[PDB]
Amino acid sequence: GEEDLCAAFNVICDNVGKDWRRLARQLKVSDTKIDSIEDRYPRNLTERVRESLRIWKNTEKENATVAHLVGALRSCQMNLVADLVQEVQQARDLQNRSG
Amino acid sequence: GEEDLCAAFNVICDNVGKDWRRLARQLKVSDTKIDSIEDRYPRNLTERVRESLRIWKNTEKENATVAHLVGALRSCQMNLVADLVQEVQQARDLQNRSG
Amino acid sequence: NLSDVDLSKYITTIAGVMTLSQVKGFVRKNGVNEAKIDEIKNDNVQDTAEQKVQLLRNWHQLHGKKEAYDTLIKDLKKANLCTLAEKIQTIILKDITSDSENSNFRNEIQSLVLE
Amino acid sequence: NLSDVDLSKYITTIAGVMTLSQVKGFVRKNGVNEAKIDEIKNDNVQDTAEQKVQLLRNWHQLHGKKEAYDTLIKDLKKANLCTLAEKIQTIILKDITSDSENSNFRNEIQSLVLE
Ligand code: NA
Ligand code: NA
Repeated sequence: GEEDLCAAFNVICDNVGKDWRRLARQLKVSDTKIDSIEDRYPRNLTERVRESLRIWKNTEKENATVAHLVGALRSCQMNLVADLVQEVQQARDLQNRSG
Repeated sequence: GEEDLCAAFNVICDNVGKDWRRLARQLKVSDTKIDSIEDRYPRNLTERVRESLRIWKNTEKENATVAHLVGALRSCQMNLVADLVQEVQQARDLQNRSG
Repeated sequence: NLSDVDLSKYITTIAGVMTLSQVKGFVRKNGVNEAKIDEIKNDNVQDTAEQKVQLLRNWHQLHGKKEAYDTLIKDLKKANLCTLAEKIQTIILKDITSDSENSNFRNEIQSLVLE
Repeated sequence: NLSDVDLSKYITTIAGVMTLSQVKGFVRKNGVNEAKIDEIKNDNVQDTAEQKVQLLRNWHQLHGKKEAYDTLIKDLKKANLCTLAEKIQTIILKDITSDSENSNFRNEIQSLVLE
């Protein structure tokens, strides 16, 4: 839930970069908001990606799932990132029981 | 889905019997309907059980799941029947791949 | 009136989730002697589906419910657990030895336990 | 400005899903020589968590994205598949050897694969 989405965000933030606007669009983040993200954080590309995700999490309290993050990523051909997010999530699933 | 619920229904029908009205109640089958099932099929106890289930499937087109049937059974202490429905469902899951 | 139709629908459903050898094995362990088996086997040389049903019918009319339940449930449980083990091992070895992504692993496992 | 914070958050996340020996194994296979490992090992004798992060940090700053991805993903996939295999094997052997019902099996499997 909470910590899982953090883990996903941390992976996505530091690995998306150039085509982040494409991803924002898939997460149904309005252009009105994407314009303002470009304004708020002109310095760091990684900070822009994070805020994009934060808006998306606030946009669905209960429905903001890692499964749907992975769909988003795959629809933008960001498949290697999707893969990594899935594997990290899977790893986390297997620790809850042991750790 | 369709054929799974049939399998479950066949197991339940031939094994519930005496306390079927208890089961109907757990499936949220109204007493207005349960009275009428007593009237429609006074001959066979097994036939009364089936129509109770049929009404339940018609009552939720998309959400009539075997999982919920098993919950129903277990809440009326019909555990051995629940067990058997589960094992048949699990068996069926393992054939789709091979058969 | 419909007692035997409903008994038939039920036993057919169990037959459909067991192999002939598996049914033969089970009924042998629970009171159907090799006599009755052969008699049934020669009555349905072409029809292996009907063989399973008759075998289960014969078994079914020999036992108290508590015994019929426990015995059949146990039998299906173990058969299920072996098939799950075989099918999950196959998925795992396939994916662990592949170089590509296997984003299908979760879906694959979930379908094996669909309910 | 935040490049290194976000790189740290990311690498910490990966570190948290790997054991120290697993990280040591991985970076050894992908260009971090036993020299750099020992230098890192003695800089954080108490802090095994920081060992993993420095190790991954050193590895990360040695590789094209396509290579970093493929290798790390592959490494996590295999480790996940192994741990699934162990965990599912234990559930199945536990259940197959129990006399009680195990209505928990499906839920157990489902949790292992939660997403
Ligand atoms: Na089972
Ligand atoms: Na296994």
